[PDB]
Amino acid sequence: IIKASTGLTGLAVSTNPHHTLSALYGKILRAVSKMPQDASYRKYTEQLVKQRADSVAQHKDITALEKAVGCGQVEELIVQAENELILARKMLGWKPWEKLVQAAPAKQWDWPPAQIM
Amino acid sequence: TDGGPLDPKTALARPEELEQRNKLSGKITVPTAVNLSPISGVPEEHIRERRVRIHIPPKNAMQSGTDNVNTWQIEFDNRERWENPLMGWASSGDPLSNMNVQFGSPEEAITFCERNGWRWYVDGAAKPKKERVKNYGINFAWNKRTRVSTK
Amino acid sequence: AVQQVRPILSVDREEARKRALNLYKAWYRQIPYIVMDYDIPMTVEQCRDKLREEFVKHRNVTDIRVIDMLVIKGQMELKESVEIWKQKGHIMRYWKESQDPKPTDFLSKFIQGVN
Amino acid sequence: ISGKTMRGGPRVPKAAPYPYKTKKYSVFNAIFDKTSKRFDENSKVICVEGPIAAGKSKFAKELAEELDMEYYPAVDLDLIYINSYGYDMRKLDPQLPPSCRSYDVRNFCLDPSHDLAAQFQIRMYMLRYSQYIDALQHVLSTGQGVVLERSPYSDFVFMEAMFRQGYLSRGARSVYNELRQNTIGELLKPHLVIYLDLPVDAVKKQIKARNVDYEVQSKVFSDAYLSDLEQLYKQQYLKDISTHAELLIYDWTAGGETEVVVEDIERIDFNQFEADIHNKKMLDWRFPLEAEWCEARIKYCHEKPDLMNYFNVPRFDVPELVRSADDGKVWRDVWFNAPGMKYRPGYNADMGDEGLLTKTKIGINQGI
Ligand SMILES: Nc1nc2c(ncn2[C@H]2C[C@H](O)[C@@H](COP(=O)(O)OP(=O)(O)OP(=O)(O)O)O2)c(=O)[nH]1
Repeated sequence: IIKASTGLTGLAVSTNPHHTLSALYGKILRAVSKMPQDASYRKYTEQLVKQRADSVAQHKDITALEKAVGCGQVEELIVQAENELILARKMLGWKPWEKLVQAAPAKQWDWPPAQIM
Repeated sequence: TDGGPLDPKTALARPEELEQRNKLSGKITVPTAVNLSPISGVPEEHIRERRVRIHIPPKNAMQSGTDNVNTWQIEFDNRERWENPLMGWASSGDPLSNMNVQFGSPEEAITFCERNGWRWYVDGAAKPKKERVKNYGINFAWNKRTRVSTK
Repeated sequence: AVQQVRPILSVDREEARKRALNLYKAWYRQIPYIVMDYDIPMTVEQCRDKLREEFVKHRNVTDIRVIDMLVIKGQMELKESVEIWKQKGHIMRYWKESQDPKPTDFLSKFIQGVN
Repeated sequence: ISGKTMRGGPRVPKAAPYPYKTKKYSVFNAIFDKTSKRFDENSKVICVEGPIAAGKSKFAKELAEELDMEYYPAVDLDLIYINSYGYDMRKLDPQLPPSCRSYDVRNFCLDPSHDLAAQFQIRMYMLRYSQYIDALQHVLSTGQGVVLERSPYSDFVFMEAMFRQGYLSRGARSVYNELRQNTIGELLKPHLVIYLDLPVDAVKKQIKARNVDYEVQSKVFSDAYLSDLEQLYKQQYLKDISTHAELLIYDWTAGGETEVVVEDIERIDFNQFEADIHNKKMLDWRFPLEAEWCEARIKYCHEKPDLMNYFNVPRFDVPELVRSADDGKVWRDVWFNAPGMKYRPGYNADMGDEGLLTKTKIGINQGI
């Protein structure tokens, strides 16, 4: 029981998608555990990856996992988890949870711009 | 931090490269008066010869609307136009004669002209509003010269 | 006054001066390969004199961001001259070989035309 | 390189492993047995790396256990001071001349400014060479990859660290550079390298995590020396290897866990370097024909005395690496008359070997 092709070039089929997804989800938890608790991105990522990890651990079949997650095929789930792992590695250094780095200049976001007011 | 794989172009870089990236990520102190004439690509003759007028545009006297008055604008000095000898059109060698640039306040246009290095001048300031009283009872008055003879 | 902005490739004036001198060195090396390849009627010494005049008319600027923008644009023209990326009609544009010169005295400007 | 968990169990070989320690592989043996019938995704050379104290042995053993690879620890000088019979030759130093005495790692730590320490560094490179072919005999002949605690490529940084600290002269540096230019070009660069990045102070803290006496009462483990190794590694060696091997740098200030290090390996696509035949990544390990695979296996199995005899270069201008002729004869008549090395290690009657009257077998790639 294996998929013949994904119908989508550049991504071959995965031999063990469940362990790859679980390892990427554990690495996302390890990257997000260094974030401060007051940051909303940590809570949102923890809720997402906990729901996805429960979906992976609850379902042993591949197409049942793809239906239960509902996002897409499981190789694209691996791609999404890798992208969110790269994001969770980067946002520790980008430091998003603080205040505004630059205040709003005067008449910067006014449309139409030529008025006296 | 994270216990994953480190970035190889930051760990293996020399200390001079780490100092070079951190200095460009900072903020330098510059004067706010910046001349950008060699950057804008304008020829130098138009820089030293043209005069720029900052003005509020004139209201059309045949029309009561003032929506087109509500902005300031930059316009350039009118050079020579001529008639081409073939067919009779209005040829012009002035590339900047057709450009009106809209602005909100004369201070913004003055700072823009100081940025681009133009020789600027303001034709007139903002028009003050005079309080004029208008009501219908003045038209029909007793021992007054303002009694209207129409209607 | 005072303003805190992001820099372009240099923090102070000394690095921008070093980049301008690097432009002068690279343009000096690129001129004899420009002359022998582009089929232009300009001697190598005339090309170096024109390069000197192009630097002289930009000696007057003082702001480091303006200087570094000029360095970036000069590096773009250098990269468009190392690879050929151009024709002989655009190389001679620095000399302005087709424009007849105009007089500067007020009497000749009065006689010729209102400009 | 798939681990133990994604494979579903222990690794199965693609073919029968060749007895490379017992049967000699030569040109006439290359017809019946072919090299590339055993190779798979797990048949890659992984070299773990790092500073003086970084927990390389336990992490490399766990990486060998999880990836189903052969573990090769870092070579020390107990491989030649203790022979095959267990007799340590460090007890022969009263009879030996002082220029021919035993000099090991603790002798470097107690006496850094000694002359033979330079010899010791050269000796260590030979020992690393003596395992690297033993690495490349294992990958090519059996088809199972190896993990190396340190590499022969990773040993010139130690030479330059002794040189900048003043423990070596210009002559010993020139000699070791000449042996490196003579010898390193015959080796194949490893597939993957793992560098355990650590600060200069924390390694010193890890020295206090080891509590061995000769590394805490010594002088070499200072602030400038470990910074010299860190600078040498991260500015020359890893940048030279990353044009061939997929470099993985981890921070190991904490204890760490080997499972995430395993799980970063399967995210690497090793087939993206096979699109270009002139790619610098995996250049030494690609072979277009089966005969080139057998050519490399013949070079690394039947020509290990060739690569060990490439070290025979003459350098006599240095006075640290030249043994005196009277001291050489005294060293020969003490060292080769010692128990355990009077003869070849198979045929020694003084250590209880029996049946010597009918025995005519010798070891393949064996030091005489
Ligand atoms: N002089 C000299 N000493 C060396 C060389 N290579 C290793 N050592 C010495 C320095 C230290 O005393 C000791 C540390 O060995 P390693 O750095 O290979 O790691 P170690 O044996 O501590 O294993 P570990 O990383 O803790 O698992 O070995 C070398 O090329 N020259």
